[PDB]
Amino acid sequence: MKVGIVGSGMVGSATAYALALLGVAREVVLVDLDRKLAQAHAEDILHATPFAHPVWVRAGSYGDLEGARAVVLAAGVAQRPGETRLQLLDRNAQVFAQVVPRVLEAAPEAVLLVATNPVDVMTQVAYRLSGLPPGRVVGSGTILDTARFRALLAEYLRVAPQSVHAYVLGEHGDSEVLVWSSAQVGGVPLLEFAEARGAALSPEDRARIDEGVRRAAYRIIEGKGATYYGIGAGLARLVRAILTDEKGVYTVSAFTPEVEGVLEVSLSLPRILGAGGVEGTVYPSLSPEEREALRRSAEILKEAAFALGF
Amino acid sequence: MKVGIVGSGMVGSATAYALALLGVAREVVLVDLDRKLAQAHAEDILHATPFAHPVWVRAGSYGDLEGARAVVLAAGVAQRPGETRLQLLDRNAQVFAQVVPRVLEAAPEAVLLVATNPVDVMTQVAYRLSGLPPGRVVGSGTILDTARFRALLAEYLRVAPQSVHAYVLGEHGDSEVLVWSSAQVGGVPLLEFAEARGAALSPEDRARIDEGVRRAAYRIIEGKGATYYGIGAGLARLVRAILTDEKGVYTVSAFTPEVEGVLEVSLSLPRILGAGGVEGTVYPSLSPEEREALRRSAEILKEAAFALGF
Amino acid sequence: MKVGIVGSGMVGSATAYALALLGVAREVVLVDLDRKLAQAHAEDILHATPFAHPVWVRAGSYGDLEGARAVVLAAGVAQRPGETRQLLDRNAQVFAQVVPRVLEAAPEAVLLVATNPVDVMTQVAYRLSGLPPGRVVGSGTILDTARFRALLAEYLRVAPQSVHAYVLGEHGDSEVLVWSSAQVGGVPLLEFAEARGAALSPEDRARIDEGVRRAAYRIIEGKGATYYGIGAGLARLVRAILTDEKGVYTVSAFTPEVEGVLEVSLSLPRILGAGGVEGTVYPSLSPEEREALRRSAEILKEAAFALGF
Amino acid sequence: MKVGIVGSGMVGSATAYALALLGVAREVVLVDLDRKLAQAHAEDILHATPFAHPVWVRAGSYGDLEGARAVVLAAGVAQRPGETRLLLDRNAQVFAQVVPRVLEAAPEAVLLVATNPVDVMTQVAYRLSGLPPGRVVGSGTILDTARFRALLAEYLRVAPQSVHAYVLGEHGDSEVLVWSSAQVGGVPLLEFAEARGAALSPEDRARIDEGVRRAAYRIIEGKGATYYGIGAGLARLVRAILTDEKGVYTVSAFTPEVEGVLEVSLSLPRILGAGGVEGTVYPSLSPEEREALRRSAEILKEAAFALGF
Repeated sequence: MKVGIVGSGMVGSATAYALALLGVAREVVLVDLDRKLAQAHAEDILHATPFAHPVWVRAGSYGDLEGARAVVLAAGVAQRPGETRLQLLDRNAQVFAQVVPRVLEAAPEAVLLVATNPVDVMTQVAYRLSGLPPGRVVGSGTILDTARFRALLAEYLRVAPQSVHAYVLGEHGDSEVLVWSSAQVGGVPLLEFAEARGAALSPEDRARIDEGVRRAAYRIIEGKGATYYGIGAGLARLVRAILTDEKGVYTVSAFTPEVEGVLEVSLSLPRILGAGGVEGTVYPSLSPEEREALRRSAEILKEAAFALGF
Repeated sequence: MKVGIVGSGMVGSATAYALALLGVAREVVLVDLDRKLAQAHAEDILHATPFAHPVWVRAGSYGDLEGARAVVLAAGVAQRPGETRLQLLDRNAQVFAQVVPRVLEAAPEAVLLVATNPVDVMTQVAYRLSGLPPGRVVGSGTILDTARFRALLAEYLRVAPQSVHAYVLGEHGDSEVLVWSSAQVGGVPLLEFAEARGAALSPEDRARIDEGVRRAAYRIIEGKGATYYGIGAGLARLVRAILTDEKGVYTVSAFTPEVEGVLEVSLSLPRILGAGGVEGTVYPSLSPEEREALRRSAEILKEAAFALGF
Repeated sequence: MKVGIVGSGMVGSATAYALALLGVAREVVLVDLDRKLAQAHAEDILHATPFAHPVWVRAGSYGDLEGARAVVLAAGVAQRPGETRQLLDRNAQVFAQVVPRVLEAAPEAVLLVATNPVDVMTQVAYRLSGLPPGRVVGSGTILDTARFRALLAEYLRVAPQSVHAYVLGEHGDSEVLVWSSAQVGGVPLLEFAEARGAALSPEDRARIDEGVRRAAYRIIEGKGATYYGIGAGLARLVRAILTDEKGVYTVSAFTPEVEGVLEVSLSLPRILGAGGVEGTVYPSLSPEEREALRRSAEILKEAAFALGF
Repeated sequence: MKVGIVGSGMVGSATAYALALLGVAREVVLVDLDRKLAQAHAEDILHATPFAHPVWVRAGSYGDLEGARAVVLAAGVAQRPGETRLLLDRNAQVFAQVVPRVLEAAPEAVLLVATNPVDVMTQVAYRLSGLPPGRVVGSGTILDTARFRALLAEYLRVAPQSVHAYVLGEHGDSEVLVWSSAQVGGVPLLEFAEARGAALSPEDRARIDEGVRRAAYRIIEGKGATYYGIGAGLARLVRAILTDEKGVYTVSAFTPEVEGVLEVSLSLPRILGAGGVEGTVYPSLSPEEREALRRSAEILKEAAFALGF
């Protein structure tokens, strides 16, 4: 039960903390070029373990990823003046070019878990770089978005979120697609459910659920500079799924052969997440309207990972 | 966070066990006419707590149910030589008429959790007797049956059961309705997801599974006398949701204004379960054969109750 | 993370349940000659799982014990019309069959002896297994030590997990509550009580002694046997074994010498991990608690010697 | 079951995070002047909660602290023109306004002090609260005690849970270690060591001493401050309070007499409960350890009244 995290910044350390507090893995290994930093986060998290579960948290190099069943790639970040946005992506793809092969040299049988933004394009980058089957490279995707979509719905409907079977699709960016038509609470369609519960989802208060799912990420960044604690626990959950061979269903990003006519693009979709990564993809019922939001999204993403040449 | 269980039999005391090992509630009071049987089970369970979570588990009287936010009714006088089932049934309901008003006097705010068999007719007996709102008396109903249904589907589809969104409605018994038609996994019709995996789900495969959930409770009985560990845990999980104001949907048995033309009847439907009992009930999408099977079930149950005097 | 349990009776099955609700083991195999019995309990405990943790509970043959890292021994037989100490002879008769067959399938496993009386039965299992003594372990006196600390924590207004005091010797009448080396906060027990406005009069001490000894009594009468208790503590001992805890529990195991008494299984504070008990921690007894433990060891030994062990 | 955290810094939020992942609490309220920063931490953490336990996490004014059993006092940073003084100067002018503003909303709460220099800031909190001295509680040397045990455990090959040893006094350079009253499974440490083979060398003790004292060194070197470890430590104290655990933890609290030093606050082994520390235990010592404690104590008193407390 060993997990590696390349990139010992806020996202990766939060993940390590999440893993260690949730007692999911028995060994988390932090790897960063800032071996000093890697070491501080690791030793800090380790000092937490006496007050949680016994998990051996430690910093290392690529060679100590040996045996790790899943390795979280959260190793992007850079400067932000000054330089443009497609230029930050250009230099993060450079890092994957440097980090991917090296991680595969140590943990070839591991599941790659991309967590560097833009999640989806980087996931694409990592898949083609890795030379692995498509189901082994997995991006965080819209798992935090799906949870927010459910959280807002669960608030509006006055029920538990675990009981709101709905999803966010495609991009983890301002082009995601909220699934309403096939959504479901209690065996009844979601839009239908919200009438007996005396609270019809008007196109108004249901387009604000949209720019609430789309804007959640920003209110944080604009408020404290970065986003970490949330994606960290979500990563730790995906890692738990992989480690336990649970075969849960998550809206994570992965290389997709065909989706809405767009070929060879990576985007979120309901995936069965087990010890071999995605074991199967599910294609939810999509109202003719949302299907449009999917391809439009699935085409943005694809023509993104082309400027990059991927 | 205080929990009462009336009827310290197996099912009674196993619910106390699962409650204490899962560390669900902070205080568990066991009440029985056999004062020493309650005092014995509670002493045993308490010796277990230093090897789990800390729970104050004790045996008391009705007054000690004070401030319990939930009381599980699992009486059931033991059948007598020369007494027919029919007589024992009328006799059990007279223990309920003694129990119910007495617990509700100690904990006028408690949610009633009906365990005794038959659970649908006993849930109706409690409701009539409580003078409480309809959602304040819940019976275990079909939880284990919906679990087992989801589990066999999970074993079959190679997917996490938490991901199989399928319910079992109606009587906890031979007229239970496996609803295949609206069942989803990952936002796709259960039946259609079957080809999105191992080539389909035949009406024989389908019958095999039906038998699977139906014959389930009996094999245990025809092996060790009674089932109680499975129920105990399941029971303990509803009391969690109740204690924690979870508002999550379970297939539990409660009193329903109308189902398929049959009026004022207690059977299981997917319901929102929270701090005040069921807080909503979902009427899940049904096919012709399913609607009918539900009605035959709804009427079977109505008559049972009606003959009994409720 | 596989666990065996031979004896799908009330103790063995309670153990299975406790394991499932606590999520230690990933797989729990119940083995009993009443195949339907084992089947029933397993199936029952299976249904409990979706409401706690995923652990595959099943029933099987000695064969299916392959790769178990601990096998709980809770076998035993029917009391039978008019018998007594020869129910005790008949139980050792059972271990004679159980023990080789359990090790034949899972040779690396730690044996967790549960069939009462734990001490005498832990003796016979050890002497049957031919293993190193640390690999045959009795449920022992863990429930009592737990209960000693428990009541102690009420009468002291502190946390059970902060009272370090032990019960030793037999799991029964001759058990030794160790009052001397008992400490809380590192500091000595009766000091701490006298600094908490809670000095323990001897009558207080007696009250708590009875509370530890007759706890079997009071349950047994009003319900028949005990199982819910022992089951969880057994579950916790399996936790330590699977996880290589090297934690200190007062379990029963074969001791070369105890206060001059030779080759007797009683409870001492022991270091439990993946190989069974891997160290003894022998606490400062008083002169009074020492001659006490001697008699405990003396009694257990004659007990075993009478049986042929 | 409501926790408030005044100061949405890294320690403030790491603690909120730990609370929410460990399911300690049903509601955590982050309170900070940088309302938009406290808000951003609340939302980021909220988004974590689908993947762990249902905990409500939100930022709010002091007023939103109502009915919270524990408020965590974690303000400031740790490097501005003057190091004790100032910040410790400017930080107790924050405690000057934060402490009564907090009780104006949650007057029934236990104050958990997280702000450095923790032992002094706890005294400041106590003096400012006008509460029973047991209700203001400093984080103290909980992480140092842990590190002391995790090392002895490592060496002695036993579970840390079973190394009953402590780290007293001022949390920092001069933190005396209870090397002599340390026990393991009842029996005292040095004796238990000869037993497990690993006899406990003088040079051995030295290594582990620096190991405890220089514990944060590499963390601070790598990133300037610690927060993950203490966040979890805080979360563990909050749980002890929220549950009335009455367990024993080496925490800082106003003490009337220590080693001859009048009215001062520093870490000692305490019974932490629903209403803060509800007892204190003098562990046995040594002529070396005692003098160590004493001068360490009066360092603090000649820092506290050297500031008016």
